[PDB]
Amino acid sequence: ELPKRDPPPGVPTDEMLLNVDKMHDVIAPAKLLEYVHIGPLAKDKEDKVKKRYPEFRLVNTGPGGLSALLRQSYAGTAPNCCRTFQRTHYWKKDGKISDKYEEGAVLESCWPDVHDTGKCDVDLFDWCQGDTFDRNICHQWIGSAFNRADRTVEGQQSLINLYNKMQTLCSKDASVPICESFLHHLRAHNTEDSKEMIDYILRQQSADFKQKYMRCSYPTRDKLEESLKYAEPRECWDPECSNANVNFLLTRNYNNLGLCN
Amino acid sequence: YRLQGFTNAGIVAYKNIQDDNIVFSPFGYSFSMFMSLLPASGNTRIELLKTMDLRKRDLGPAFTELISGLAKLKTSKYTYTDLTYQSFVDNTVSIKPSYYQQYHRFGLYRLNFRRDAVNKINSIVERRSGMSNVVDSNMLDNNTLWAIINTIYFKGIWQYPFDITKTRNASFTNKYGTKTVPMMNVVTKLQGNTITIDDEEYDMVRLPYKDANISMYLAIGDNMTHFTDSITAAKLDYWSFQLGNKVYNLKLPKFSIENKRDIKSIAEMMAPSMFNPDNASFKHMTRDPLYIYKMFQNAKIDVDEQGTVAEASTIMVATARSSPEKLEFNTPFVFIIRHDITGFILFMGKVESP
Amino acid sequence: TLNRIKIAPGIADIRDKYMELGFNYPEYNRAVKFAEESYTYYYETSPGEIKPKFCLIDGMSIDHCSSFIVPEFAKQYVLIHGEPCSSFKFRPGSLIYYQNEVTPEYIKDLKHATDYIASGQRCHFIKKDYLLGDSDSVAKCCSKTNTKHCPKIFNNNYKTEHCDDFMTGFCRNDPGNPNCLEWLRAKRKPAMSTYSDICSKHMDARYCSEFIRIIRPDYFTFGDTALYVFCNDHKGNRNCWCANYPKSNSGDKYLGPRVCWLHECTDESRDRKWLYYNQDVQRTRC
Amino acid sequence: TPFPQTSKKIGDDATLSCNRNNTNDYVVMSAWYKEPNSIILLAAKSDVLYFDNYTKDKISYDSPYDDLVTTITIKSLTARDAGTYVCAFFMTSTTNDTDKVDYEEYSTELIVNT
Ligand SMILES: *[C@@H]1O[C@H](CO)[C@@H](O[C@@H]2O[C@H](CO)[C@@H](O[C@@H]3O[C@H](CO[C@H]4O[C@H](CO)[C@@H](O)[C@H](O)[C@@H]4O)[C@@H](O)[C@H](O)[C@@H]3O)[C@H](O)[C@H]2NC(C)=O)[C@H](O)[C@H]1NC(C)=O
Ligand SMILES: *[C@@H]1O[C@H](CO[C@@H]2O[C@@H](C)[C@@H](O)[C@@H](O)[C@@H]2O)[C@@H](O[C@@H]2O[C@H](CO)[C@@H](O[C@@H]3O[C@H](CO)[C@@H](O)[C@H](O)[C@@H]3O)[C@H](O)[C@H]2NC(C)=O)[C@H](O)[C@H]1NC(C)=O
Ligand SMILES: *[C@@H]1O[C@H](CO)[C@@H](O[C@@H]2O[C@H](CO)[C@@H](O)[C@H](O)[C@H]2NC(C)=O)[C@H](O)[C@H]1NC(C)=O
Ligand SMILES: *[C@@H]1O[C@H](CO)[C@@H](O)[C@H](O)[C@H]1NC(C)=O
Repeated sequence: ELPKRDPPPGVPTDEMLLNVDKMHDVIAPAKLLEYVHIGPLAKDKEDKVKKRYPEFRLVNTGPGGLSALLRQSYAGTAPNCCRTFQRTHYWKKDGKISDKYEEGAVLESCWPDVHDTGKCDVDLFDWCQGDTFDRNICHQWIGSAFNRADRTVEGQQSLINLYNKMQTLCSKDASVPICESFLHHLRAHNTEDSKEMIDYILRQQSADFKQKYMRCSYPTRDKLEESLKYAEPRECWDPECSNANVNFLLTRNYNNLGLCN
Repeated sequence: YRLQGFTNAGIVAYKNIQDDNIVFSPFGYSFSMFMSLLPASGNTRIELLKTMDLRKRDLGPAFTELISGLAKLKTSKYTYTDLTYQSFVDNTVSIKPSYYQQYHRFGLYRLNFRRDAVNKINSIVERRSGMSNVVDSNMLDNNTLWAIINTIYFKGIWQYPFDITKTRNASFTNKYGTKTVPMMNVVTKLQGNTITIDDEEYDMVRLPYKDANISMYLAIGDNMTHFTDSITAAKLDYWSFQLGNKVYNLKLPKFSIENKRDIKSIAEMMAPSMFNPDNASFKHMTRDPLYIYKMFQNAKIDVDEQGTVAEASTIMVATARSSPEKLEFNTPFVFIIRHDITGFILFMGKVESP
Repeated sequence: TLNRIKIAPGIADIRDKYMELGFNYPEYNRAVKFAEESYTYYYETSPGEIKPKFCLIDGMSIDHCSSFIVPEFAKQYVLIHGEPCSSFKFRPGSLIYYQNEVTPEYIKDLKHATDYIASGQRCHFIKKDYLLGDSDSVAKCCSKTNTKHCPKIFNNNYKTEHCDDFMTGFCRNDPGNPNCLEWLRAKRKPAMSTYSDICSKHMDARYCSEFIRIIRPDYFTFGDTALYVFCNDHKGNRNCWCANYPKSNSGDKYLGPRVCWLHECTDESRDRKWLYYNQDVQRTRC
Repeated sequence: TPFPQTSKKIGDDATLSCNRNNTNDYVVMSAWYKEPNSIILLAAKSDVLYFDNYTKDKISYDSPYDDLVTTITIKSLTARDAGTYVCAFFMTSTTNDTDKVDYEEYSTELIVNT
């Protein structure tokens, strides 16, 4: 009294033979508001999947617990993310960060090119000011000086604020290594004529800087007259300033004094 | 969340048409009735919710169904159905701020009907769709403060192309001395059977369109006013179910029909308050008493050896011209254009050639 | 209850069928249009979607309607919620089309009366890209060893950031892969840092020449840092000693215009990877 | 202008999304327009309707499963495509049987330049 028909046997595809566990090199690298797919999940494990991924929110994609993880945030802390360009993401475990997955470690990713969006200019300025400056990172941190193509209201404001904030320190004392990398990058980083620190505080500096950080470029009166005498024996760095590296040279004094072929 | 009553309203509107050369678009009439629910309120809203079987809770899921059906209808380039809608409200009418914030992008436009009330409407319709001369100078007056326009376009290339060969037919029944209509004959595998509606034989065959879940169902029989009166969505579904595949030698005419129809009564029995100035409570649009005078449908259908091109325009206006009511023809066949998945019926009518 | 359990096959399609379900009362007799599935879907029902006439009953595995798709074709289709389906429990997988006298109100009434009808939802499959859910495969197809069965988000010639983290370590293991250079061409900070570290540890390989060629016009800092670090460990190198840390005199002089007059080296530049920006761009005009 | 102002470059797939404040009410309609009047696309559940001259090739709809968020991704950005995008939610209340609808409109500035 009933025409019965057993359903055909089910062939499971890749879309269902998954578990979020043992899937961590796919979940971690992702962008905002993208539905990267994980397999079916029970209601009990969902909380765990939520705890491991704070920037991600579980969305019920389909039946049988078919869910995806939607990224709505980038919880990247400054003293860990921008301190190392390598770290696209890190993992917290027992209060310590690591670059390798572990059971129970909480994922924390980073904004794409976070140094191009200026999230870290406040903290990186106060971290490696001295005694911990890294010739790798805080030297590449000034690569944004000509790579900031954010074109955003917040980003441009952050860039200008960083410029002025670090110009204060490079005005107080140039001998800071970060300022040294700054005058290294200042050759053509901002168009070709945007450099005037020559006349603000570097116009009148200490006498020791005459003998320690600007030898034949910022001379005394007798040495000022001697420098222009003959045919450039003191112009550029021939006589003794050649031994001193080209670290802190006034930009106007750079093209003018240092032009020896 | 169904549109069965939505299509049945247009089917009923087609049933009450008393003519022999009929070309009607149930989809356009149903679209006008269904989407006049947004400005409707109170009595007219319940009348428009009763004409199509849609309870108050089901309002909104029915709109998802309608928009999904429209998207499914626009799923191919060889065949497609375009549905457009425009509204025109007098500047002296102060539409509600919420209504403007909600549905002003869905065809609302402002203009006073005292000066240049027709050419601007025609230009707007020709801009947003492919219909021209849709509004004539005698269709809007100074009293009128509201106009509504709905447009349907169907283009379907035959899945099985119709071979072009020399064949013609002649008729001698009545109303004409001698008339010759072009004919064609093709041999192909198609789904067509011999079914009885109510102790009456009928040969019905389905012609499909390429890359489309749409079909044209042709029924031939002796007394087909009976067939017209026996049209429902269920009956058409049953006929499609029963009609099966076999080799057919089909002979068909390359007919072209134009039609203009007054819908006032046949759209009026179930919605008396939508046309009465003393009961048209269209409060979601405006506080002032605004009512609807008359409505008219213009339809064109062309069946060729490569496909079908159909156009329809439903107009809510003050008054308009009249059309002939007695065009008698013999041995016709009923055509119905139906999307198999959505269940919509786009065009139906009768021919004169065979 | 149910007295007429008549079935009616579809002449148009064997899948579409009718049931002339008669019951105890003349009020309850319905021509229910129900359609089963016997096809295997190697094609698309609608553009970008597959809707088998099978619809899962609430309380059934998702696998049953994943079978109606060929496994090769079903590698991209994800199953989501569909419109609610009413089914026949005695013949699971049934899809009761709502038409004419039969309505979801009547369907609910019949479900309340007896167990001939089961709820569910229509199997709606949408085509996204391939799905990459195993840790070995994301390492595999981003490295282009098997350019198959993985999403274009991991297989766009590194146009996105989806497989930078793993390939940082992958290129640390072996910079000789041309796909590693293709990834480096994407101009991303993790690639910048990993290649800077690799060059600092090993600049002798030719993998660094193309790297410095790629990055120099845009980013100076990574190349300069790698050049500074590498020369410190290998000071006596026959090629490092130009314009770098190990010059003849004390400290490291000749960093700038002093390189303009240099002739013994930095004139016919064998490899611009031993020099900073100042030693090359200003050099050309000198 | 509390609404976010997103900026992208030509050729990058710009993603614009909205979250409805009233998640309890049934969603009948998702809409994406460009000011002042043009309608870019319409969405009902998993089905998408295209108005004017717009196709899935130009602007897509990558939120078919989620209802709490409506999302559009635009590929091959053009300065013409740069503009202010309006994103509209139409809900109706399915708890009781009333005639009041819920409408939620959110603007978003998409700035594209070299
Ligand atoms: C709506 O109607 C549409 C009509 O075009 C349907 O979409 C198309 O459906 C076809 C299959 O019906 C899809 O698949 C293509 O079809 C043929 C395969 O047939 C060939 O091979 C078989 C043997 O395997 C043979 O019997 C035939 O004679 C053919 O030689 C090939 O062209 C392709 O390989 C492909 O499989 C089309 O892709 C599809 N067109 C689209 C999506 O644009 C659609 O299914 C209908 N919707 C329904 C029924 O719900
Ligand atoms: C085509 O068929 C229609 C409808 O079919 C008719 O009605 C069925 C119920 C059966 O009786 C069938 O055998 C019959 O063909 C015909 O229209 C119908 O015609 C009949 C007969 O004249 C009309 O009945 C009359 O109706 C009124 C009362 O309602 C009185 O004049 C008479 O007492 C008689 O009952 C019937 O109303 C009418 N239906 C309509 C017009 O909708 C149609 O005539 C036929 N065509 C041809 C050319 O034969
Ligand atoms: C968005 O939704 C929130 C949450 O419901 C609304 O905030 C509450 O709104 C109610 C309205 O009756 C007030 O009574 C509450 O005091 C509000 N709470 C808070 C914390 O603000 C909010 O008004 C909604 N609209 C917007 C524009 O945010
Ligand atoms: C909707 O109807 C329900 C019926 O239970 C009622 O509780 C609720 O208050 C109603 N809401 C409004 C806004 O009227």
